[PDB]
Amino acid sequence: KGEELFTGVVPILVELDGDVNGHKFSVSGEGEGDATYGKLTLKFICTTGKLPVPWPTLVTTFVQCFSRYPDHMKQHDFFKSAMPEGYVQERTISFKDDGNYKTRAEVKFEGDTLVNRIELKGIDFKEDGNILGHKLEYNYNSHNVYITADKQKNGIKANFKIRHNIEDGSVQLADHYQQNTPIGDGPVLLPDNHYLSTQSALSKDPNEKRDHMVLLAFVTAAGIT
Repeated sequence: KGEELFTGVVPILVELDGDVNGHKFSVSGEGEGDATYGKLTLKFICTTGKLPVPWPTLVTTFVQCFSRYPDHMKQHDFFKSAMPEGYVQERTISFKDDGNYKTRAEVKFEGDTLVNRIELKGIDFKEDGNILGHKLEYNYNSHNVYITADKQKNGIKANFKIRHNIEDGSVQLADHYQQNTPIGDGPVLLPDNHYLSTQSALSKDPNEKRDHMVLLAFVTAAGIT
């Protein structure tokens, strides 16, 4: 069973290779997660230099297996049940009146460490828009991730809207469409409709000189009974 692997503190590694409008970049992330409290503590560093997109735009891409599923909802946790073999997470992030990100992530265990290997492809962005023009505030609003089952591919589907805060007080919408399918041929939990209550706090490490992001997140499942 996959949930038994999440009863304690599990180390996390995140590696991303990106390409947004021709601007190639790499990000290396480290940290730890505690699923019993749905707590995530992560630090990301841009290894290729300076990040060509704002850090808040990449938070969703940067391990829902650390979500806290209440006891009565434990039969609906797809994420943990796909482990140790894992799942392939694919997203189409559509920024309103701007471009889009197309992601492909492999989330699985490498020893006692949970790894997220991601490949991001961003296209059709405006050079003067909120993303490439770096007009977004360094924060993150609370939101809900709506999950639905996909029996045909033996995984799940997810739909949600992210509201990024612009420097002028406005809102940059980022619609998310998500598909997760298991890597292993092992049994997975196909869920009923529910949601993940997400909360994220973004900060900086005062001693770090490289382009980075420190993230603190809390994710809890709800919407049933």
